[PDB]
Amino acid sequence: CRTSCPLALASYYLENGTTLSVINQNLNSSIAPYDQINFDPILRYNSNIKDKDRIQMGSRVLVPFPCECQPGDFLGHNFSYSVRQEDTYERVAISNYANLTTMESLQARNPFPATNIPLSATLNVLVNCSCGDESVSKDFGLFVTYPLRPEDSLSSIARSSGVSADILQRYNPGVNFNSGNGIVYVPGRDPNGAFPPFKS
Ligand SMILES: *[C@@H]1O[C@H](CO)[C@@H](O[C@@H]2O[C@H](CO)[C@@H](O[C@@H]3O[C@H](CO[C@@H]4O[C@H](CO)[C@@H](O)[C@H](O)[C@@H]4O)[C@@H](O)[C@H](O[C@H]4O[C@H](CO)[C@@H](O)[C@H](O)[C@@H]4O)[C@@H]3O)[C@H](O)[C@H]2NC(C)=O)[C@H](O)[C@H]1NC(C)=O
Ligand SMILES: CC(=O)N[C@@H]1[C@@H](O)[C@H](O[C@@H]2O[C@H](CO)[C@@H](O[C@@H]3O[C@H](CO)[C@@H](O[C@@H]4O[C@H](CO)[C@@H](O)[C@H](O)[C@H]4NC(C)=O)[C@H](O)[C@H]3NC(C)=O)[C@H](O)[C@H]2NC(C)=O)[C@@H](CO)O[C@H]1O
Ligand SMILES: *[C@@H]1O[C@H](CO)[C@@H](O[C@@H]2O[C@H](CO)[C@@H](O)[C@H](O)[C@H]2NC(C)=O)[C@H](O)[C@H]1NC(C)=O
Ligand SMILES: *[C@@H]1O[C@H](CO)[C@@H](O[C@@H]2O[C@H](CO)[C@@H](O)[C@H](O)[C@H]2NC(C)=O)[C@H](O)[C@H]1NC(C)=O
Ligand SMILES: *[C@@H]1O[C@H](CO)[C@@H](O[C@@H]2O[C@H](CO)[C@@H](O)[C@H](O)[C@H]2NC(C)=O)[C@H](O)[C@H]1NC(C)=O
Repeated sequence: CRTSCPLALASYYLENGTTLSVINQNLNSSIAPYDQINFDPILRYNSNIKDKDRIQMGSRVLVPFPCECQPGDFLGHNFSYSVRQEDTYERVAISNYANLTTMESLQARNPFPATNIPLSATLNVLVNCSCGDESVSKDFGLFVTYPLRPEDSLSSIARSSGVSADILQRYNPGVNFNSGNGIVYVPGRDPNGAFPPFKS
């Protein structure tokens, strides 16, 4: 890959009861190790969360994760997911991983037929990321993998992210931010609120 970076952030939208523990379990990694006790690696990136044990539906939780060159020369990370009763590839993508992955991607990279994913199977779950693009800007080197929802628009994301609309669009060329689906990459902040710069 032409770029590299020490981490990316995943934007996980909260609905139907999701808890911080489930997020940390599903998105467990070396960068956010799940031990059920210490959620600091996640909470550092979400200073808005008042109570880690009662999180608020309708908000998004930012989760740090490793961003690695994948075969095929693109950036992403393989999470691991332990299958539970009634899980399906569709549900795992749209609910368990909050559209950070797709059902097609899960089906392609796991060997279980859709109608018989065994209990306690592990799935390999790919979530893509970005380390930035020097030709767009030197100012950003940390990116949020952001699944779009019907309520988002380019102006609404520019407003909340603190990044100009033109810059967001250039990082995501040709992509309609009002389309209500798919992902865009949005520059993100360190735990102290600063944007880490691009690093070649
Ligand atoms: C994320 O998780 C996925 C799935 O587990 C991993 O995918 C595996 O990646 C490895 C490479 O690191 C794959 O092994 C390599 O297979 C090569 C053959 O592949 C082409 O694949 C395309 C489609 O993807 C096909 O169309 C072609 O027909 C080919 O098959 C093979 O050439 C290669 O050989 C070499 O490298 C190894 C070292 O890894 C040497 O030991 C060896 O001598 C040789 O030079 C590999 O065997 C593997 O097949 C993938 N597994 C699956 C299930 O797809 C990613 O690697 C994970 N990401 C990270 C960062 O680890
Ligand atoms: C892409 C996509 O998401 N497609 C959806 C389909 O996946 C979905 O079909 C349902 O898929 C699930 C997941 O594979 C499937 O559930 C599995 O069912 C088998 C039984 O057939 C279970 O295996 C048994 O478990 C018991 C223990 O509980 C064992 O005692 C027994 O030996 C096992 N049987 C066999 C033969 O191995 C799996 O445990 C179970 N997996 C999970 C994770 O629950 C459903 O059966 C599928 N249902 C149908 C109707 O095919 C489909 C649902 O409509 O929707 C698609 O969109
Ligand atoms: C979360 O994911 C990490 C990274 O894959 C897992 O890391 C392993 O942890 C054990 C025990 O500490 C080590 O011996 C292994 O070497 C680690 N593996 C790797 C590849 O780094 C960790 O186990 C995961 N946690 C859970 C609960 O699954
Ligand atoms: C992931 O995207 C899916 C598809 O848009 C979302 O599910 C849809 O949600 C709408 C309301 O937002 C429902 O009317 C549809 O029935 C849902 N479609 C499907 C396929 O179930 C889903 O909410 C998104 N996940 C998250 C966590 O935001
Ligand atoms: C992560 O990015 C890769 C590379 O763009 C995507 O892989 C492409 O996916 C499409 C649609 O399924 C396939 O037609 C291509 O064959 C894939 N290309 C390569 C190089 O593998 C992948 O879909 C993205 N992953 C997710 C979960 O969005």
